Amino acid sequence: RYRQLARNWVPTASLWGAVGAVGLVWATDDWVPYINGKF
Amino acid sequence: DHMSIDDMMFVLQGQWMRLCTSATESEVLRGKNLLRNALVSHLDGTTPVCEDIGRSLLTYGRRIPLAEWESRIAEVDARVVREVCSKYFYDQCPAVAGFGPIEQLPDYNRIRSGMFWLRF
Amino acid sequence: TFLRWAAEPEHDHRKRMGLKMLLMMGLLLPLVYAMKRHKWSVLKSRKLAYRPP
Amino acid sequence: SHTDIKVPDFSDYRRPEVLDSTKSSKESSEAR
Amino acid sequence: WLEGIRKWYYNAAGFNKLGLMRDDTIHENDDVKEAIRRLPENLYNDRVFRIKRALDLSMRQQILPKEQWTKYEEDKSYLEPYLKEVIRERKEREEWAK
Amino acid sequence: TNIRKSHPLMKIVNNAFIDLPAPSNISSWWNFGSLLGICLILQILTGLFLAMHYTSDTTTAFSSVTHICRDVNYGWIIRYMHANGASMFFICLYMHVGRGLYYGSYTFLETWNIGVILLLTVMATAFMGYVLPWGQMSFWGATVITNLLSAIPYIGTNLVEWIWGGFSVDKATLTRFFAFHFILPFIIMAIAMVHLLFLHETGSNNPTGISSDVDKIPFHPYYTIKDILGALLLILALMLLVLFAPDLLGDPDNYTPANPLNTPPHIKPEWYFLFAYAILRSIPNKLGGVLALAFSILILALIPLLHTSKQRSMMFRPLSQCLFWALVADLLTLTWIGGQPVEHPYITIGQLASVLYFLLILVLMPTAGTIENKLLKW
Amino acid sequence: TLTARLYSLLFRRTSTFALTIVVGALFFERAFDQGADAIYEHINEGKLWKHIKHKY
Amino acid sequence: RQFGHLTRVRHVITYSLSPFEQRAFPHYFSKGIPNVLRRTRACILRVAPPFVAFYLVYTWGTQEFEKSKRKNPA
Ligand SMILES: CCCCCCCCCCCCCCCCCC(=O)OC[C@H](COP(=O)([O-])OCC(O)COP(=O)([O-])OC[C@@H](COC(=O)CCCCCCCCCCCCCCCCC)OC(=O)CCCCCCCCCCCCCCCCC)OC(=O)CCCCCCCCCCCCCCCCC
Ligand SMILES: CCCCC/C=C/C/C=C/CCCCCCCC(=O)O[C@H](COC(=O)CCCCCCCCCCCCCCC)COP(=O)(O)OCC[N+](C)(C)C
Ligand SMILES: CCCCCCCC/C=C/CCCCCCCC(=O)O[C@H](COC(=O)CCCCCCCCCCC)COP(=O)(O)OCCN
Ligand SMILES: CCCCCCCC/C=C/CCCCCCCC(=O)O[C@H](COC(=O)CCCCCCCCCCC)COP(=O)(O)OCCN
Ligand SMILES: CCCCCCCC/C=C\CCCCCCCC(=O)O[C@H](COC(=O)CCCCCCCCCCC)COP(=O)(O)OCCN
Ligand code: HEM
Ligand code: HEM
Ligand SMILES: CCCCCCCCCCCCO[C@@H]1O[C@H](CO)[C@@H](O[C@H]2O[C@H](CO)[C@@H](O)[C@H](O)[C@H]2O)[C@H](O)[C@H]1O
Ligand SMILES: CC1=NC2=C(COCC2)C(=O)[C@@H]1c1ccc(Oc2ccc(OC(F)(F)F)cc2)cc1
Repeated sequence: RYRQLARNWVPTASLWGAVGAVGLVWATDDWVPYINGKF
Repeated sequence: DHMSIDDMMFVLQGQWMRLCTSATESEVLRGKNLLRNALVSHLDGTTPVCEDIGRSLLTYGRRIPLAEWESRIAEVDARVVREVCSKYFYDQCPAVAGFGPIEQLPDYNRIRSGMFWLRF
Repeated sequence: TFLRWAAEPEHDHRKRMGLKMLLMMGLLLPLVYAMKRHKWSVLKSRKLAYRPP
Repeated sequence: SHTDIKVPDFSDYRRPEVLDSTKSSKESSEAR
Repeated sequence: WLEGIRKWYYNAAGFNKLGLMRDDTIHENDDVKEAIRRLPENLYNDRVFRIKRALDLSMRQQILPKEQWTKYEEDKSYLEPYLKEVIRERKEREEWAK
Repeated sequence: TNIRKSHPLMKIVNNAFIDLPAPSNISSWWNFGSLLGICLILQILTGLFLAMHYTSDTTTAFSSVTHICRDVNYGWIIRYMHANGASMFFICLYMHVGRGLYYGSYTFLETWNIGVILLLTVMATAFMGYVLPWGQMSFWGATVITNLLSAIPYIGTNLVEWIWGGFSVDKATLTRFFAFHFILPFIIMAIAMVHLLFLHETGSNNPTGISSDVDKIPFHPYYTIKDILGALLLILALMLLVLFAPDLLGDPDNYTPANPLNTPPHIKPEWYFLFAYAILRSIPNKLGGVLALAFSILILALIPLLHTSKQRSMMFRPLSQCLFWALVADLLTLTWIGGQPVEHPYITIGQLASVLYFLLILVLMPTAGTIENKLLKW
Repeated sequence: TLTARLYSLLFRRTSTFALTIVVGALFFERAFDQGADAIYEHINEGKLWKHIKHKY
Repeated sequence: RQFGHLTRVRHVITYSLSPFEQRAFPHYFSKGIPNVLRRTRACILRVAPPFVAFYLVYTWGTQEFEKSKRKNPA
């Protein structure tokens, strides 16, 4: 009940998943315009 | 205290060790004086003296004059205290008894290693 | 014989040391073992007594 | 009473030099 | 029967040979810690002793005389009541927090 | 009062190794921790000496080692020591891990996982050390094994080439492996410091598996004498090898310089990796074999969660004891298989041994724990 | 007993116990080396350079 | 935690003896040989079975490799 009535880390872990995605993609170096889109 | 047993044992053995190896003249003079006073002041009034007579004849087979005691005490010096204490204490095996919250009472082996000094 | 020596010049020295190692260990292994038993004798001998009132 | 604690028999573990309950162990102390 | 196997197993296990009871051998998690903590003076000191005894025997690589081994029939679950309740309590607090 | 108890540095050493309450009843199986420490010191010293004489150029390397053995004073004994040393280290390691499993020491989670890492780290170390002489086995061994990381899809090829620093195991790989092999033992020392730090929070387990607070004893002198005795026995063993049988645990192809044009008849790593080689070789598919090899080691990390028994130690767990020794024998078998060429019947013995291994850890010994529980009416 | 004589003479003082051990290690080193050497060189009669070197 | 507050123990008497009062090896063979036998009988049926099977799988498979490397009349 009260865990599941948590699941307030779902929108925060959404933003942390983009940090993980975008972070690995920055550290590693097409369809983002300007940045690398123009090698 | 339940937590001081080891520290106590350590300091005490350290004393025995110090007397065996290194007793000073001055402190021996002090020990002499303590025992002097003890003997004189103990034998005071009829009861202590009656006992001294009684037990003495059982133990020494006679009564030992105060003045004799004094000349045997006067004999003792630094060297004598060292020498005698070594005979009985230095590197000899003690008998040990504890009762109570003695969880910390040093292990027998540790106690026995405390009856000598590597430095001497 | 020469080809063994060529491959392992140390053959003789090593074998000498082997002997001295075996000898020292013959001494030291029962010695230290005896030291162990001595210290531990305090514990090996001990008798336990439960005495509730 | 506690006075009826007697210390168990150690005969089995003793050095032979210290077996005799009627002799000083101090004789053998230097040896041991 | 089931009980025939259980009795064989008990003797195989062999904790009885050190004069332990089953409950002495339970691995101590937090629940068990607490059950022990609720043991009355009699039962606690008894456990303290049985374990001192066993540990000292373990050291010596020795066992007791058979006469002295803990008998399958005589081994009471001294701890279960204390422990069943510690666990009932925990389960309750879990339930509650949802 | 007393220096051993106060002084910032002495306090630690006192707390760690003199006045530490140890259980009365730890067996010879608890010797291995100290012995591993010795192994580690031993390797560092012998290692340091060797490194004063060795060179990590493809051209000079094989001969620099033989130069140690011919022309450096006592260079031979040092070298053979560091090599048999490596074996003794892995014996100590596998004994140590054995005790962990049998006596349920792995319940000490932090201590345990650090330990897994120690194992991995020593593995890396010894893998790279074996390359340093630049013998036939060194070279072809290092080639086959590093190539497994090629099976990683997407990145495999690139990743292996970056490790190498070129297109094969060559000049650049050896020079970097020398570097890694030197610094890794240092990192092992720190990890080991930490390994102990966590152990000192709980104190030691014992063979009964039952808490031993009611019967602890000061470490010194009981366990000081006893560790020394153990170290003698380790030295007896080490030197038996070095002085009577220095090559017993090695492969002769490692006396033949590394030759990129002529592949040896049977390629094997050192014996202490044979069980994992054999698991790897059992799987047809190459990435399969990689993941199996990794799992044969990393599974160590899971064993804590697979514990079912209400008792900590296997002392009183007959069914579990049988299964434990089964696992041990199976690892002896996996080792035998891994030293064998890929032919009948060994291919199939290996496959079975590989199944048995994972089966025991993941299914059988969990079950046994539980069967035992029911046999005890809990 | 012999051991008694030794204890009082050598081992009681720890300074003395040490002096004993260094001096005894000295004589033990020389003795043990010489004896083990002779043991090896008799086990290996004739085969050592030092046995045949008189010829050259 | 150090000696002094490890745990709580009541009513237990420990009697022991100096090492210098005692033999290092009391009845070493007369008690020890029997004890070692006892110890081994206890474990061998748990420990030995696997190693027997190893020896067998190794015996068999080594000789199966032998046989398969020979020729047979056909
Ligand atoms: C059909 C024909 C074909 C045959 C094939 C089929 C096979 C059928 C037969 C089944 C064979 C497999 C089953 C194993 C044996 C049966 C069970 C058994 O062992 O019962 C023992 C059983 C265990 O007692 P427990 O109380 O139940 O539990 C033991 C405790 O956990 C702790 O006990 P503790 O705390 O009182 O400490 C003492 C303990 C200490 O235990 C440990 O620490 C374990 C390891 C250390 C050994 C002991 C310390 C001595 C240091 C050894 C290394 C120094 C250098 C010497 C050279 C190494 C040799 C290669 O010592 C022992 O228990 C000795 C057992 C050691 C077995 C090692 C296995 C050999 C490896 C072979 C690998 C296979 C590949 C071969 C390739 C060759 C190599 C390149 O009890 C006794 O026997 C009494 C224990 C006291 C020892 C008695 C006297 C022995 C002297 C000990 C020192 C020498 C040991 C020999 C080491 C290496 C020899 C090669
Ligand atoms: C001189 C230059 C060296 C520089 C490096 C420093 C090294 C330290 C010492 C070197 C010289 C050798 C003399 C040894 C001193 C004597 C030891 C001692 O004094 O203490 C013993 C410790 O050694 C034990 O256990 C010993 C048993 C275990 C084995 C360890 C022995 C260490 C060997 C010394 C290594 C020499 C290095 C040579 C390098 C070229 C104490 O044992 P016990 O409690 O039964 O005695 C009780 C005391 N009683 C007998 C006097 C009443
Ligand atoms: C900080 C100091 C470290 C010292 C470590 C203390 C060792 C404690 C244990 C010793 C085990 C006893 C057995 C040793 C046998 C020694 C016999 C002996 O003299 O052998 C040495 C070689 O032995 C050897 O070389 C055998 C030695 C075996 C010791 C290996 C263990 C330590 C690892 C060292 C690695 C860095 C040389 O003999 P020879 O060449 O005939 O020389 C004649 C005499 N000078
Ligand atoms: C990636 C890592 C993989 C997993 C790790 C596997 C570990 C490799 C194994 C090495 C051996 C580990 C030793 C395990 C602990 C020993 C347990 C033990 O001693 O059990 C004995 C029987 O002993 C005996 O019978 C002792 C005989 C010892 C046998 C030698 C082992 C053979 C080596 C095989 C090498 C590949 C019974 O002892 P307890 O139950 O304590 O009871 C004592 C008496 N009351
Ligand atoms: C697909 C390929 C397969 C090949 C595998 C090869 C490698 C492993 C092989 C074999 C190991 C078998 C071990 C069985 C022996 C167990 C029975 C036994 O001999 O001893 C039992 C132990 O009880 C008990 O432990 C009760 C019996 C329960 C034993 C479980 C057997 C499972 C072993 C694992 C088989 C892989 C009785 O002995 P103790 O209780 O010590 O008392 C002795 C006096 N009665
Ligand atoms: C866990 C610690 C260590 C292990 C397991 C280890 C293992 C190995 C192994 C297996 C070899 C190959 C031995 C051979 O067959 O020739 C080796 C070689 C070597 N190691 Fe280490 N080593 C360790 C620590 C060190 C350290 C700290 C150094 C130097 C600082 C070092 C320097 C060397 C050198 C120079 C060689 C080449 C000479 C030779 O082959 O013997 N080692 N090491
Ligand atoms: C360089 C390698 C290692 C060193 C130097 C080392 C050192 C030690 C030492 C000194 C101890 C305490 C003594 C003992 O109980 O044996 C110990 C205990 C322990 N180690 Fe290790 N260790 C190493 C590797 C490992 C590995 C690989 C594991 C597990 C995979 C491990 C798990 C443990 C556990 C569980 C204990 C506690 C045992 C107990 O108290 O019952 N260690 N280690
Ligand atoms: C038993 C049936 C009667 C006729 C055969 C009698 C011979 C003895 C039985 C084994 C027969 C050999 O036939 C078979 O050969 C293959 C190929 O090496 C091996 O078997 C292996 O094959 C490949 C090896 O790359 C693996 O994918 C496979 O998983 C594995 O079983 C075994 O050795 C054996 O299962
Ligand atoms: C602490 C400790 N607790 C326990 C046991 C046994 O179980 C109880 C707890 C031990 O056996 C030990 C132990 C561990 C190592 C050791 O000797 C050394 C020290 C240092 C060293 O170098 C290093 F790099 F590691 F620092 C190499 C060996 C002596 C004793």
